[PDB]
Amino acid sequence: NSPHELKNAAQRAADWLVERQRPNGALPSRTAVIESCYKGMWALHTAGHTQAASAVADYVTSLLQPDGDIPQPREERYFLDVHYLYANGYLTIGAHVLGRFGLSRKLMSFVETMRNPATGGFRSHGPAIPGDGRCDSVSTSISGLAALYTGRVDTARSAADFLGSLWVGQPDRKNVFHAVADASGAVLTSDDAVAVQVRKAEGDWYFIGLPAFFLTALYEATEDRAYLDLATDLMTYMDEDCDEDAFVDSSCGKAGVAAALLYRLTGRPRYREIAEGIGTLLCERQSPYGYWSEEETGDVADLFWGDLDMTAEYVLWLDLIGRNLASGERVWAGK
Amino acid sequence: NSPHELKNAAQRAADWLVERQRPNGALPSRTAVIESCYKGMWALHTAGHTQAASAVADYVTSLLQPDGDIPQPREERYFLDVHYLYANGYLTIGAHVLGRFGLSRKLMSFVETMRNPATGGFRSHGPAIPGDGRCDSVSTSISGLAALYTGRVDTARSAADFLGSLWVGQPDRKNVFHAVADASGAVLTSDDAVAVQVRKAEGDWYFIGLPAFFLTALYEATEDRAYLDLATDLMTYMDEDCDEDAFVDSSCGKAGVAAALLYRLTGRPRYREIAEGIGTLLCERQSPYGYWSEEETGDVADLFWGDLDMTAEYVLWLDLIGRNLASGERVWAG
Repeated sequence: NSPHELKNAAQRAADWLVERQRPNGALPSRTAVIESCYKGMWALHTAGHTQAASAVADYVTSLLQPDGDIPQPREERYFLDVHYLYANGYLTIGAHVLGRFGLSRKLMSFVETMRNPATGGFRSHGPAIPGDGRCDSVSTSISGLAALYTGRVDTARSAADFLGSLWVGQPDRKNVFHAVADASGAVLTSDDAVAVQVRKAEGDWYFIGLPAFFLTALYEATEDRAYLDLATDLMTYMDEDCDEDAFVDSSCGKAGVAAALLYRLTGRPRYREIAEGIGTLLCERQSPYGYWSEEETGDVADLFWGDLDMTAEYVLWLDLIGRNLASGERVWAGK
Repeated sequence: NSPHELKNAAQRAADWLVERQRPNGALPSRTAVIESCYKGMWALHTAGHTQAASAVADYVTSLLQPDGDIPQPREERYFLDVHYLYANGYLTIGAHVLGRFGLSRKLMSFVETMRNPATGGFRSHGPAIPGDGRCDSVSTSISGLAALYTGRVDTARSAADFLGSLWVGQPDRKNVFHAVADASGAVLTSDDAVAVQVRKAEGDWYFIGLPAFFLTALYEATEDRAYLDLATDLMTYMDEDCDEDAFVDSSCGKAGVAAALLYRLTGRPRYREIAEGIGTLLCERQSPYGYWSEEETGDVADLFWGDLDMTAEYVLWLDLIGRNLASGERVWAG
């Protein structure tokens, strides 16, 4: 599959979302929750649907609290005490690229209140959510990326320090990737902490792919070779040590974008194969109507919140893979 | 007409630009200069043509100097010693929204070196270009917008300080808007400086509209009332004191975006009138072939650099006006 066809698949899903966008700007979710449209602003903006993206911004602004958070509506536990800031991250990036500087500043300011200044990580649970102050690789990676987009590179650099200490302190990485560390920085190995079975096809690969993507973007922002080495170390960790599911499961989109980005930066052919093989897989899973779903195949007017979030998510990654694959070809053709 | 038609008109020109893009990412310009595609990254990104916008980013990157500037290829006088940073400003914004953080950081860093720390304005003439250290409203506004997009809010605020001092220091604003200040920060009334004939229909209105756009965006970022009042003061200054050409001239696009953004922020219907009239007028002037041009009317495969920049510019403003008019209705029409 070529970058042109990856983009065509993203444009079809974007057209599907815009055609069924609610009058208040919310995306057609069967449950009114923030976890169903938190990627909506960024995804629809890269697809050219700026009026639909601005509509999501109006819906998101109506949910904003004076402290800069959107604690409600939230139902999924993973957006409560696993990676609470996962929604806030995309909301910050989407608002900032749209020019909603007031929305992005307020969102990014609350995200900074959840940063652990000792470790550089971000708290896994939101305010008034019971927790122990643990920090995970997903909340930290998406917060560092939001800091990159909002121009707060010290926050992003601090986020990479948490990812570097988390990768170094893995107790046995060949079997389990522990993506959580406690408030003091010790890698959390308890049963209630998120752990990726790297030798099993059980998903949760975005706990490793998102760090690889953020660190690759931070390297491009800074050209600090430590961020590139850690990004390539995680890409090698997923390509050779991890299960084949790491590049097949629905959560493999972050690893595909990191591979496409790394291809444009380094020019290595293997990173092109990873991005091409992932973008091809996502194009085949797409329903004929445009959306993506685990079980739905009908000409529906709405989707389960997870299917809608995945639909907007694949608009982003397919666009991001395609523009980096195409740019990487022009840059490294004969050079 | 409607926010949709404004968006459809922008998509037509964006498809036209992508249709004739050169393999190196450069836009179809008759002369290969940076002033023919500096708006390309931002305009094509907002139109969904991310692969073509990224191709422009590859072309711009190959022209990037170690200091973060693109001094060549340049030829037009206005991009040399009138507002040299006009190209650099759109390059920084377009690179940052695309995620080219290394390209945006290097461009924003050179722009900061062009800042006058004593006044907040940005030097009008680039390095090795003869000049007297003057700073204009266009260079200061677009550099402040780039600082806004790159998160350097202190630089953006310092740009608004220069614009406020330039507005207060006007010795005769009823007939002329001196858009240039000297190195010391005083309004420059020299005959060779940029001065808009305000009571006359003689263009150059973007020396006022772009400050109004930047200040409105800085108000949204900070909600500091001083940035709003100065933006409405410039909007009122353009609406009543200035000639009708302030909203009819080809350089009225920046004022149209400022009006649409002010309409979403304040809800006052006159701002929707100004933006809807400019957006409608821009669709009227669009050549049914897709591009914009002052004279050309054929099925050409390339454009004069001034028309190619106008084509990318109107893709940006029509999209910005359309999505700020549509969002303002949802917020205020209830």
